[PDB]
Amino acid sequence: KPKLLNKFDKTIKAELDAAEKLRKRGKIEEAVNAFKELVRKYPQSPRARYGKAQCEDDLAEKRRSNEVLRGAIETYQEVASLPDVPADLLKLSLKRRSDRQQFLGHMRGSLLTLQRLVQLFPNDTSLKNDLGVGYLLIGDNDNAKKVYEEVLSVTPNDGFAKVHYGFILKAQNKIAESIPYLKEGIESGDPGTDDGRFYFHLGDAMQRVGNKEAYKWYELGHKRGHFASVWQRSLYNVNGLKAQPWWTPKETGYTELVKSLERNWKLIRDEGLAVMDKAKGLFLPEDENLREKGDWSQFTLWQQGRRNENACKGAPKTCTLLEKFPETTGCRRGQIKYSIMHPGTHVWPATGPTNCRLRMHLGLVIPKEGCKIRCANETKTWEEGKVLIFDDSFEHEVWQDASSFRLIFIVDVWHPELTPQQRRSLPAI
Amino acid sequence: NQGKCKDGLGEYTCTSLEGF
Ligand SMILES: O=C(O)CNC(=O)C(=O)O
Ligand SMILES: [Mn+2]
Repeated sequence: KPKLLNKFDKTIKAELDAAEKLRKRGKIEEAVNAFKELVRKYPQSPRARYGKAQCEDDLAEKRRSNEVLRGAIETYQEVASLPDVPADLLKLSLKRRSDRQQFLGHMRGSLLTLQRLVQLFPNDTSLKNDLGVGYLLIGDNDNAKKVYEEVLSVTPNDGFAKVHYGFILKAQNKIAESIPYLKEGIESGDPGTDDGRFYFHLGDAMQRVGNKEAYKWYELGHKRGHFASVWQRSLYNVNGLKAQPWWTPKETGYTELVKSLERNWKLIRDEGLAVMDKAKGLFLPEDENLREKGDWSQFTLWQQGRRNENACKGAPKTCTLLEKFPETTGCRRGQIKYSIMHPGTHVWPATGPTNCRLRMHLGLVIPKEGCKIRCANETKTWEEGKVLIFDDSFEHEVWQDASSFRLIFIVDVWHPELTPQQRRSLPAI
Repeated sequence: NQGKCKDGLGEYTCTSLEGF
């Protein structure tokens, strides 16, 4: 039972209980007024101030209002600014502040709250774990790694710290090293470890080192509801979408797009080659640690449904052609990009992040031998001026062992069963 | 996460949250 009342708040516990009763009975408007009255009457009261914040929080949920929730976030801070705040209340108030900041996407704000929490409570390992998450959410992997190293130095069997440390190691390409942390962390069963991200990356790391137990973890991640299937391991999904590794144009319904790509393929090719020849810096190396070896770069025209204007200067006719197809130019969970791969390249088996897109590949310069792509259990080759269509949320793998370069054009489309409102509302990836 | 999940799933989170 948390101790939320300081000495003075115990003397007004009756008033505080009455207001909290209104709030828990669901009479949130009355509760807000009751706690506002307690705050004006007892301006230093931490329990009254916390009640005001919790009422605003509840109101925000009732109205699904981010504005009301921002109000609550400020009142939770006010609580911590008052005199003589009981430790349990201080911790609850600032924790909920950080949690609602994260819910709103204020990740830098959440991080600052979490840093303050760890200063105020230096022996709370769970708060350190939460701080590490804060760092991860702003992209500060170096500081996250230090936090989890500290956690493990004091509580070496903490499963949450183990899985997050392994995640960080894996992301740094420390594949072998990451495996024991990911595995031990998932096996710990500790809260926060039963997370698709850790199954996904444990299996990927094992595949990379040749350890055959990878699909054991894929099956268990499936059994625990993280993956639609053992083959399809995307983690940002709309459930229910038709799932198959390979699609025909008519199955997708995007027949006009496929026809435009194939009928105009030489123009698309020639713009890509001109960029290779005189603007090669527009092609950026693949930067998601997906390769075993080899050279692979991409020249991106659209990402997250936004045209790259400078890029489109390099492929102006191709970009004009594509503007007629919002199913791709507005695909905020895919890209439109040229992709060049050179001999000696092997892309590790891997999965895209979302089942909400399908990926078209138009062949532009395809050596007669040496290039192929596997998706799930079917392996195919490209052809110049022909489109292949696969669902990259299924595990897929690519090889380039020709004697010259291989150029394709990649056009992501919205999964065809997604409705217009889904296409408008789904968070971009 | 200051990096995006384009082809893979390598970031801790792939989306930016917007509340309700
Ligand atoms: O081979 C290429 O250039 C790209 N292949 C892929 O793994 C993909 O499109 O997801
Ligand atoms: Mn891929």
